[PDB]
Amino acid sequence: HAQLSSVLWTMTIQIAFGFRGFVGVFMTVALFAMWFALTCAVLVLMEGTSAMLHSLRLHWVESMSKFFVGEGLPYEPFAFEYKDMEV
Amino acid sequence: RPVVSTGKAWCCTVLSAFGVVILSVIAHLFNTNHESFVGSINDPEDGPAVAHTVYLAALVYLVFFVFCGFQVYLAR
Amino acid sequence: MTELCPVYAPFFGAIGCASAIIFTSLGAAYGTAKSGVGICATCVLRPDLLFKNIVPVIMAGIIAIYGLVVSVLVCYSLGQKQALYTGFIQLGAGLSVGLSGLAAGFAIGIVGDAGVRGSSQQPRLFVGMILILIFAEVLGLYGLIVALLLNSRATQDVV
Amino acid sequence: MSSFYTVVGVFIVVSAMSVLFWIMAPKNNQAVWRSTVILTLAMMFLMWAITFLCQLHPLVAPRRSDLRP
Amino acid sequence: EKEEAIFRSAEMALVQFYIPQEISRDSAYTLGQLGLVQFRDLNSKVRAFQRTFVNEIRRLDNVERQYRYFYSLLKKHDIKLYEGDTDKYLDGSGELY
Amino acid sequence: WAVDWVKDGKPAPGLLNMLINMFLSPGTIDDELYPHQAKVQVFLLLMALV
Amino acid sequence: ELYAIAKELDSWFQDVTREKAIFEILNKSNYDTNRKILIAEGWIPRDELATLQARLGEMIARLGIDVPSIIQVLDTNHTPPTFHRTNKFTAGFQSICDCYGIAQYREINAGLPTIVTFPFMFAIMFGDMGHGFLMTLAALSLVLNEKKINKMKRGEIFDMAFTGRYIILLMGVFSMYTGFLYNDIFSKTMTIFKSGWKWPDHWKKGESITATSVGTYPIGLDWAWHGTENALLFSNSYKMKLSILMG
Repeated sequence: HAQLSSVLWTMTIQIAFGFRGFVGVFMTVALFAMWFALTCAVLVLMEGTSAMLHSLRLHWVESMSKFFVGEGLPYEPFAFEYKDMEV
Repeated sequence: RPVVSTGKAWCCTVLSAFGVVILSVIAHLFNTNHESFVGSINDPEDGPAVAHTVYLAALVYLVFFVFCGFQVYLAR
Repeated sequence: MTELCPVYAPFFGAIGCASAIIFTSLGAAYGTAKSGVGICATCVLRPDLLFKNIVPVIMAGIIAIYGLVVSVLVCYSLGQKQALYTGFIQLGAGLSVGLSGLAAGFAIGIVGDAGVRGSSQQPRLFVGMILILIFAEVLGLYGLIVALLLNSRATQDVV
Repeated sequence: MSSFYTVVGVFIVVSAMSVLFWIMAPKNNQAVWRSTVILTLAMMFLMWAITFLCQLHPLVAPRRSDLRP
Repeated sequence: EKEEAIFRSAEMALVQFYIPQEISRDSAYTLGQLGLVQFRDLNSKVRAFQRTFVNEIRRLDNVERQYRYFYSLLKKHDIKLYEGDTDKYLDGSGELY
Repeated sequence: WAVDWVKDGKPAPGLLNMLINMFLSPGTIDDELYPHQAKVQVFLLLMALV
Repeated sequence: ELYAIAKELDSWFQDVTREKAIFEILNKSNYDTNRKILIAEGWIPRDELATLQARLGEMIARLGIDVPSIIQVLDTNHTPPTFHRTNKFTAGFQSICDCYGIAQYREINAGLPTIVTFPFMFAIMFGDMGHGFLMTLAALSLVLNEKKINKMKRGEIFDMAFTGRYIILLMGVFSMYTGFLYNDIFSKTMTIFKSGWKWPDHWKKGESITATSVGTYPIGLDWAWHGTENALLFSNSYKMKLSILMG
């Protein structure tokens, strides 16, 4: 994550650091418009999503090995509860 | 509703809001020196004062930001 | 240059590091190709079981970085003025770890793609499934352990 | 502070606060805090404990971004 | 009192019943209101067609059939439904009322 | 963090590797980490057999 | 006719459903002709061993002739079930904990450990102030607007995403914490905690100007570690050591 963030930052911000103020202002505007979208969506979403379940499974395999000596059995106490269906 | 906001107006507002805080900090680190974006053997050198361009960049963002705010504030 | 630090010894670092990365990458890809298609049946059959089914592919993922870590580790041991002895040992370690990971991916995927079916009718069958599966990435771990030893011998012994 | 005495001296505050709040806590969900907050703070302490840099062996990184700011 | 039961695990006490049938259905609200419980049914070795309630549910189900029949025609022409107003208040939080 | 071998001149182990000294070699430190290690290394290795 | 009926058919459907359900519940019981005795069994919380009898008090005063209809119990060795609750504040946490599996009676469940543990390990995955900041802002908007949005439906997966505001915020707080611990706004440093490193004032543009430990910030890891790849090696070795330690 550190390397990918750094390389994206370089190849966007430093390019934006190029000196052109007449129409290059529009160049930098478009550059940042792209960079923000990338660095949020394609740089966070899949990363974190793929990341969390790793820790989750590690917790499972490194603790439940010592905690689940077995499985219990569910209860979910019931009562009258509202439902709605339509055709 | 003066103007339709469902046309991804929230996107314009948020991006415009985020497109000025960065301008502030880059202007600061241009005028100021942190040897991280203005001072280096390879740093492009127009002097540590190019904050004019970034200061200019804010207005175009803010125009659309406020214009979309006008239509979207009715939902709060 | 000389037989101790010639012009071709740096080539070992130039290439030797890119070995394990590719073997583990291909092993993980093959493991996915095998197991992932498995969900496509049971999900429609019984969407209930959707979590227990994913463990093997993530085990393959765990293996997938065994090669990347060693590659980046040795990435500094190389240079234009290193010794060909270091290149030899680095190449040997990278090949060993990467191919071992590829074999682990083979074994884990080719068993998970069927364990997905096995557990479909028996939601609690995965008890032995995990017991069998763990061995594959454990074997990958033995595959990668000796790379550290050789690189330690590759970061202090030269010429 | 920064020395070998620093960590050993500062380990006591977390234990003191835990035992304190292990006795007193919000009545609603009385035991959830009594069970969780201790680790909630111990985690803080423990990952800070390692970033503490002092008495270091290896070399520092040479810099190559010099232009006389 | 309150037991976390998430740093531990729980246990629900079974109860023996010899309730006379004379309060069979009028007492339905007893557990219909806030029953918040589970059962271990004893009716085994005998099936719907072999048990009793099957008979009335056979007359009941027809009403649901005709209701969902109506729903199509109701939505058919131009109009909507106010939805269950009871659902907002009748199922108001958890009540004994 | 306990002790530095270059702030005060002393032999040092590798940045991370001090391992095989326990396993193949019985009760040898061979890396200058701490004196009583030479004696307690065999103990640490041995109480895991029974 | 349609106007008149519409206002009430929905209520009628609710009814039929409710009485239907209770009829099946009744159907879960036993009857006999000669002896007027009804039979059923339900498992009651250990802590509710007496309150629900007072509750049966709410179905006697006028609805049953001082009717518990039974209060004496004969118990069987059949394994009573267990239970766990999410404390109405960490639903997603415990749900994801238990969907993987369950455990036997009176055993220490691991629901609470997950809440404190998992989010920080996820956080240290990226540890960037901007990233965690934006995602926590999204989670804050979600939890603020759920006062009205909880009822409107979303995309099938978008609904589940809505269902995890607490989890998102918990991971994000640790994300900012670790990112600040690492001084990286997209791998960018802002530290003014200079503590002393050999930086000779005379440098040739290109000369490998090195340094040495002439003073350390107690936290360390400051901007000064932004240099040659020696910085990368130091950081990576330190981080792998930290991972081993925490593990």
